[PDB]
Amino acid sequence: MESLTLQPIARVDGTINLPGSKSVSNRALLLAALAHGKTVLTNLLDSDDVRHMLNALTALGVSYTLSADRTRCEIIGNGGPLHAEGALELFLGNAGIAMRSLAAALCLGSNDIVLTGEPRMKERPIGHLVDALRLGGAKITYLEQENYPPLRLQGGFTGGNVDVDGSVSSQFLTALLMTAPLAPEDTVIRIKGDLVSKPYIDITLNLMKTFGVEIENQHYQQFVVKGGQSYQSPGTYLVEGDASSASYFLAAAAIKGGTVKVTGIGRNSMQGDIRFADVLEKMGATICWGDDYISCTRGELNAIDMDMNHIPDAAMTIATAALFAKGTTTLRNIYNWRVKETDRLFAMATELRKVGAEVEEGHDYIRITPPEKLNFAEIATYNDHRMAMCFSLVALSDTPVTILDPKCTAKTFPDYFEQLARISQAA
Ligand SMILES: O=C(O)C1=C[C@@H](OP(=O)(O)O)[C@@H](O)[C@H](O)C1
Ligand SMILES: O=C(O)CNCP(=O)(O)O
Repeated sequence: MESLTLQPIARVDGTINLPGSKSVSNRALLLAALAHGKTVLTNLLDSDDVRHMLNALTALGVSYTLSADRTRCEIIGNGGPLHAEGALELFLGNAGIAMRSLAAALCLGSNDIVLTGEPRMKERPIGHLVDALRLGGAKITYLEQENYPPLRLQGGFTGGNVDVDGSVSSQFLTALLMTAPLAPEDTVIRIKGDLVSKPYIDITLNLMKTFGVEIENQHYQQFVVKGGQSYQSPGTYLVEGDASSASYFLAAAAIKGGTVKVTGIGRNSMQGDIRFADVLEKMGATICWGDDYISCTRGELNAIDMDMNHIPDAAMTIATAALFAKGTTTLRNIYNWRVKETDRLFAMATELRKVGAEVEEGHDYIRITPPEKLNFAEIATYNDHRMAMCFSLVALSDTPVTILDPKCTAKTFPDYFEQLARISQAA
């Protein structure tokens, strides 16, 4: 199969203008599609996950145009819930936010639509969301394994009292929050217990407000939504740079800088992953905050032991950065790594051991003890963009590393390797 071999990188230094945020991009596209008016999105991400959402919108009859580099999109709002019949199949690759958000949104009114995706997507849980949508009146059928896509949506979500489990994915709540305002009746969403990946809920509420809708958040335990609302185009909207994609570059500087500045995100960003910079600071790196940039300058790198539930994606970057840190690093409260693009706890532990680390794969945590020196390995990437990007950091040592299926980074960052190369210096 395909592979890419990265030669040792002596130093990293420079500036990266970040690709658009995948999380903001897919929420903005869906809200723009449901809204009244024309929305112009700029700095939109061009990647597999966004392409599947754009394809779904096209299939649902939404009109839009894209610039040559696919980062500017003019969307003609539908002025209300999207609709299609005939069990129209929407293929969503392995795009979780698209699958979860559309599963809820397409429950508005009547419809007959099937959502499916790649084999791994049929193994990613969605039962907590289906349970919630059904309490609200939706008719949903599992076409294969119970609690997983593919789903056949036949509409009927009207609102009411809806409980939702937030212990496995915040995306279920996010999906409900964006959908509920357009339901005819008022909705009270009650979180059953724990809520993971909480910062993503703030991204959702931020986007909803931009598109003209606010709800009552009662300490993230219950959300009160007024039905019969409408989303409104915000005119021109600037998609923030992706803070998760930025992690690789900031970590690279913490390990082998130099100073690396990423632009497109700053101290005012709505993304929880900018908090990744805080972790690098705690490990010993120096961080600079700007209005439209965050930079990291090499200092030292010490092992840390922390709960990473607030930055599950960027946390993977700390797992490979740990190979360069003094001491044993422990990342805790990250059980849902197991239900994402791949089981990330198993995958990360397996590949880290290949370059020499001693690793304890905990049920919901990972403990990493770096080797005195890294060795060469051919890294398996599990159709997971982040395994490829995280392990690219192994090359910031004296050993090269071979990354299998490097194009898997296209899920959220097609140009990843060229960008890492841009800040890679020989001197
Ligand atoms: O809402 C979002 O944009 C996302 C929420 C997270 O998922 P979980 O809530 O399942 O942790 C994250 O891992 C994913 O990449 C994007
Ligand atoms: O981007 C990541 O690291 C994980 N994504 C999970 P999603 O497919 O967006 O639900």
